[PDB]
Amino acid sequence: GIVQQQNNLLRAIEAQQHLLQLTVWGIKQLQARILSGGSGGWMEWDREINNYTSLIHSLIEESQNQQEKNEQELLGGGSGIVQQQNNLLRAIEAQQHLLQLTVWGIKQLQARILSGGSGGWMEWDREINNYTSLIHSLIEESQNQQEKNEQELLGGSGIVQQQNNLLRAIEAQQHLLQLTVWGIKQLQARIL
Amino acid sequence: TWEEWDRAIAEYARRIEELIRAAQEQQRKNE
Repeated sequence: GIVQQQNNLLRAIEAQQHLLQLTVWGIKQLQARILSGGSGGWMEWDREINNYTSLIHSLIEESQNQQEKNEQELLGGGSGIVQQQNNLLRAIEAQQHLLQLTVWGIKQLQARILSGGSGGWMEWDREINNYTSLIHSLIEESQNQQEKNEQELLGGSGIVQQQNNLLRAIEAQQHLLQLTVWGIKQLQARIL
Repeated sequence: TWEEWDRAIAEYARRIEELIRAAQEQQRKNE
């Protein structure tokens, strides 16, 4: 069932990307109300959002292609499955960069208009720190497992373990994403 | 817009949590 599972992980990544684009929209609404110009790092933010967004689209497109290729070869192919794992990992890392950019943006806006000491903000800040550490450690573990599986291409269990790694990284990203949505709603309700 | 944003989000956030249902109950199987 690895190929099918890879499809579900790819679909989760795509839906997380849409969700991320929505949060980026919300942040831009808020930035237009709170900030003046483009200093404090905002000019760069805008460009980097766009850079990682086009990178992620491109990784999703590559992953789709590999996914179709793997599905056409099910009856024959460890290397296609290992390759797809690399694609999913790269997409997850690019999404993590985007996520860190939205976290930075929410933190800059929050500091202008609200105390960081109340209304759920202290807990928000710890949870962001915790899930950021967790996601980084899962990405590093996925990178190590990916190198091991690639080392074993020269002709099972490493593959299953990497499926678990990817899934757990996607889960932790979803939690980070639900924290960013909460942050945005608190700011929206305050200042719009 | 913010209420029909809030539609879009909870109804992707539906899709994802219930993909992550599926993926985890494949990963049951894998072990």
